[PDB]
Parts: sequence; structure tokens; C-alpha cells
Amino acid sequence: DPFTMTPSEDFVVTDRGGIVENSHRVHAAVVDAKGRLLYALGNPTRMTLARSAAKPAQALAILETEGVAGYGFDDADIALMCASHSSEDRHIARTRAMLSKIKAEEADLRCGGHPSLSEMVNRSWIKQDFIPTAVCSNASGKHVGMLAGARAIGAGTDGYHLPDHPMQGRVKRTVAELCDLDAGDVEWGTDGCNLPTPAFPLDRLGRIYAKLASAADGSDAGEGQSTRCAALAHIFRAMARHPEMVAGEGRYCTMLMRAFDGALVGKLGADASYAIGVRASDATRQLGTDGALGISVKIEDGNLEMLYAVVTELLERLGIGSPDVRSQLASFHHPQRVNTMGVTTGGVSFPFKLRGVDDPRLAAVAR
Amino acid sequence: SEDFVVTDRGGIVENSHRVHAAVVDAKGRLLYALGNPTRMTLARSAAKPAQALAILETEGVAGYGFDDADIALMCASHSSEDRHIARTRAMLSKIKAEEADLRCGGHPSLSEMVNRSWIKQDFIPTAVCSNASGKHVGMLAGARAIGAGTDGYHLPDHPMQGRVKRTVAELCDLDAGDVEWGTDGCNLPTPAFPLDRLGRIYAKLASAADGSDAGEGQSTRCAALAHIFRAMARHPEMVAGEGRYCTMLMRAFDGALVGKLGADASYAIGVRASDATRQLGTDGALGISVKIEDGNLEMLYAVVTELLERLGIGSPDVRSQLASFHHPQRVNTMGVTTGGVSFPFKLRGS
Ligand SMILES: [Cl-]
Repeated sequence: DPFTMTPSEDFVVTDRGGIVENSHRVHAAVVDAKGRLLYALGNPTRMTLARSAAKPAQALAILETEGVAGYGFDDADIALMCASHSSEDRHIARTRAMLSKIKAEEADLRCGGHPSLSEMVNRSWIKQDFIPTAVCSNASGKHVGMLAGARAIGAGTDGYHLPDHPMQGRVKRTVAELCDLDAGDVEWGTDGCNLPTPAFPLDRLGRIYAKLASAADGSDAGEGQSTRCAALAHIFRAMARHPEMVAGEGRYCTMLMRAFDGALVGKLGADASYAIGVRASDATRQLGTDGALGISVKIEDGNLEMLYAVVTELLERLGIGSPDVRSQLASFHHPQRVNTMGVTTGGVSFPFKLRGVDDPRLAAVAR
Repeated sequence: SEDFVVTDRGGIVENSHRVHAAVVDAKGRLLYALGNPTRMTLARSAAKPAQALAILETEGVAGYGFDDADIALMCASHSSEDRHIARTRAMLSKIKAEEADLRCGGHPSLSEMVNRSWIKQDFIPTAVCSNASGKHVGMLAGARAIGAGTDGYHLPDHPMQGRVKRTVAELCDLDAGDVEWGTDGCNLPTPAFPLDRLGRIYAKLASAADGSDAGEGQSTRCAALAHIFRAMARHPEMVAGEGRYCTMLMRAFDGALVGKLGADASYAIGVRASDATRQLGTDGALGISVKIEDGNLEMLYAVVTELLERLGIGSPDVRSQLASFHHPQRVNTMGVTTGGVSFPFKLRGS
């Protein structure tokens, strides 16, 4: 029944010859630069672990730490602080160059190695029995930034990754401030990279990225800015100008940001969250706002392949970009469903309904 | 009906996965359920024992001399270990066939350890490495056995697939039109039917083994089902491989049950009559089928193991061999425990 559809029915679905294979629940929030909710899928206020989608907020805490500007981190360095990188040799090299700028060493890192987020990098590692170490962590840039912050204020580097350290105190305050939430409304776990990681309603993730894009807009216009807005503009610029540092070759975040050529930034969170900050454009205006836009997505069951398909479909439905811009992501949008003999056996479809002509008696129960 | 398995990071919900499950008696009557026990579901590799039945029921196939390990391979989603490839080639030799006659393709190994070995050695898997290579060799065997020709053995209009289609519905006790069909990863037709009927197949496998073991006047079909159960339980390493859930499950239970994975996170178990099954209020064998709605295998194995615990199937000791699947490790790159898995669902009885 098309006239009683509900958020509980917002799915991305795979089929095999028309027969349902898997289905995945979708949550999404589209917010303006003050966080007002414009469009939604599923439960746009789902309490959600941001994971690496929080990294631009953590980078802001680092950049607002007094004395860090003296280290001479450049834009590509800041993009690495914002990264879940593929552990390509260029990311490892930049991590070592950042350690040298702050006079630290790999032994000071409290993140650990892991299989590369790139299958092609990981294939090279397997061929040489290479065991990844702390410096190959996808989060290595954030960790060097955190060491830099710790050294800059005289706190000392041991323990920089623990909640009681002033660097983590700065992070926690900064996250809650960008979300416009009280401390008690942000929850904290421990991340795979061994730092505190926040959880907050999904729409507030979109709000953070709308603030990133809004600051970029104010910077490009030559508006006076607070030190925080200037730094947010710097983070947006770094990510958009060095998207290979934020992920790597063949990675969704890198291909998405290169396709849009400065119009937006986007960032993955583990277990299938995504956030995009969209600069003010004709597209955003047609969606009903005068400023920048934020988009946040969570696939309830954590499937990454579905996340990238859904994010790309959502950009298409919001009219963000052109068909030629978004066609660079066609392989993510409609993932291949081909068997071991080259036969196409199925595909992906998007039975969700953006909400933002319905009878007023149709309840939209966030689910 | 709102039955989930949930992972958390420090008590904070990370992911949740919808679970469907059917526990049936030997005649398929529903005894316990999670979610939607009649969910229309692609059985994928969990259908392979029924495809093995079609092969073994083909006239002339017994003349090839397949043994219980070969039949176990027909029923398998093997890890493509060297020993699976070797048995595949041995089975081709028994029917005087060539790897070039197989119509399945190579794929990255279902064992990441095997796959890593392949990567290190620049190995490109071919048809004989397919996890379903035993099924395809059996299909070639049945095609040759009735003189139908190996050409096109995997196509729906070939009599071997006609036999498979008919056998799947007969075992489900469904009319042909109630089973839907697509194309599998291994390039054969693959069936979809309500989830509880997958449990029904496996209860019939275990029931047949109980009847064989009991000296009961069986048809040739029940005798073949009994043989299929015996081959899987005696050679579980062929059905999956070292470290695989199916192999470890069947080894732990030492003949009391067979279990089989289906791609995109289905699972089927046939349980022979036991103190545990009588405790569940049935005087015969039992079948269990499970589907994780979003396709996550890690959650599948954890749920199945929890389900065996809730049903009292096995002893705590026997199930503890599966502890690493039951509560998956949730540790970060520095050895800190960051989370865990919870099972807020409740079995509903009849
Ligand atoms: Cl260094």
C-alpha cells in the first residue's frame, strides 16, 4: 500500500533473479547548517556510534590546541588526521613525516596495526608476510595529531589516548559542542584504533558536517570568522584538496570527493556510517535551505557495500551533483552481482522513501 | 517476532541483525520459532544435501563407486583446501571426466587462511577449486549415468536439473510452483522456499538416519537420505574444512547431527532423536533452519550456537567447543575488549 509507507520500511535490498536475498534497514538525516531536520530515512535520531566519521571533529580539537600551529602541519597532513586511510606507502610516509615534525617516534603511538582497508594494499602485504605495525594504522594521522596536541600543552605523551588526558578532555568537549549537545547526551566507547569514540543521535553527525561546509562557505566569501569557524574551513579545505589522504585510491571517500571537486566532503565510519557536508549550491537551495547541508547515514546491520550504494542513491534523490559527476560512483551505486561464470544473477534496489502529499493521518514513527 | 542479535561497543548499540528461525519435527510441524519462520528464503548451499539426493537417486550412479567422503563433498561448501581439490579430481577420474567439463567457476576461498596462501603464491582459482565442485562432479555423474551428455548439465532444461527441481519440491512437500528458482554463485539453479521447509529437509535427513540405525523398512529414498546424513557426519571436514563452523559443529556432536551453511547467512541442522529432542516435546528427529535477514555470517554462527544452547541440544561441554563462534571476539588493535554480542530474542513455542 503506497499510502501507508513508514520509516520502518526504509530498506536497501539485494535480490537473486527477483527473489529477495538480504534486506538492510537504512537510517538517514539531511540537516541544514543549524541542524534543522530537512529530510529523513528510518530513524534520523538513532543513537549511533560515529566511529571514524567523528575524525574531522577530533581534528578540530587538535587544531584548536594551543601551540600545534607551530609544528607546520600542512593541508595534506590535516587530511591525514581526518583519514581512515588505506595504509598505502604514501600514508605511512606522511605519518612518519608528521612524527618527525613533532619530534616523536612510532613507539609513542597507542594505535595498532591491522589488515589494510584496501584489498590491493593488503594483497601486497600478504605476498611478503608483512605484519602491520602502529604506523600503518588507518588512524595513524589522528594519533600523531593527538601526540602533537599533548606535547604542545606540556601534558606529556604517555596516556594521550586515555579519557583522563587533557587531549581527550578537549576531544569530548569539542564533539559535544559541535553536536550542540550537553556532555551527558554523548556516549563514549573505545574505538578500534584505541581512542575514545563518541555516540550521539545520527542527525547530529549531519549537523557536524553541515558546520564544516558552512565554514568553508564563509571562508570562500571572505566573511569574518571565529577561530573555530576558520579551523573548520581549514579542515574542509584539507579534506577536499587531499582526498587521497583521507582514504586512498579506489576508496569511496576519495572517489566521491574527487568527483565533486570541492563541492562537498564525505567520510566513512566503521560499521556503515557515512557523513557528507555539502557547500551551499543550487542543489541545496532547491532542497529548501539558504545555506550548507549535512547528510548522515547508518545501515543498521553494518554492511559497507550497502552503505556506499545507499549514500550514492541518496545523493541522486537529493539532486546533489550532476549525473556525470555521480556516474564516477556507478560501481558503488549498483554493485555487481555476477557469479563465478560471469553470469549476472541479481542486483540491488532501494525501497526506501525520503520524507521531508501524505495524509496528515499518516504517522511517521522513527524506526 | 521482533527477534534480533545485537552487537555493542561499551554497552552502546553498534549493529543489530534480524533473525528468523524454524524448529520443526520430522513431519515439518513447527515447534519453535524466531522472527518469521516461513520467510521465503534462498537456501543456497543449504540445499546441497537435496541436490545430492537427486544425484544418488539417478540410475547408474552407484556404478561409479563414490564413497562416503565423495558424497560428503557433493554436500559441501568446502574451503578449497588442497585435500578438497584432490578429492574433486579423484571423483572426476571415477566418472572419466575432465576439469574442462565442470561448469562452475573459481572464487576466493571461503577460508581466509587458504585465500591468503593463494594470494601469497599468485594462485588463480579455477573450476576444480569451486566450493561446490563436489556438487558439480555429481551432476556430471548423473548426466553421464543416464546418457544425457555432459553438455549443458547445469541448465534448467537438462534432465539432471529437471530431476533436481522435482526432488527439492518433493522433500519440501511443496508443489513445483511453490518453489522459486534463480541462478547460484556456482552457476546451477538454486531454490527458494519458506524457511521452515529447509528445516523440514534436515529433519527428514536425521529421521532417515534414525530409521536406518533402527532396522526400519525404508524406501530407497529414505535409505539414500540416511546415507547422506552418514556421509556428512563421518566426513565433516569435506563438508567445510579446518576451522569451519560446519566441521567443528559436526565433530563436536560426533554423529548426533549434521549442519550445513548457506551463503548469505542461512543455516540448517538435522538432529537425530535424543534426550534433548524428547525434552523439546517430540518423539522423533528435529530440523532447525536459520536466516539472518541482512546476510551476516558472523552473527549467523553466534545465533545458531545460542539456539542450540536454548534448545539444550548437546551438553555444555560439547557446545563449548563452539565458544569462539558463540561470542565472537570484540577486541581492538591493542588488545582492549571493546564490545560484545547479545541475544535479546526469545524462542516462541507452539
Ligand atoms: Cl619518524
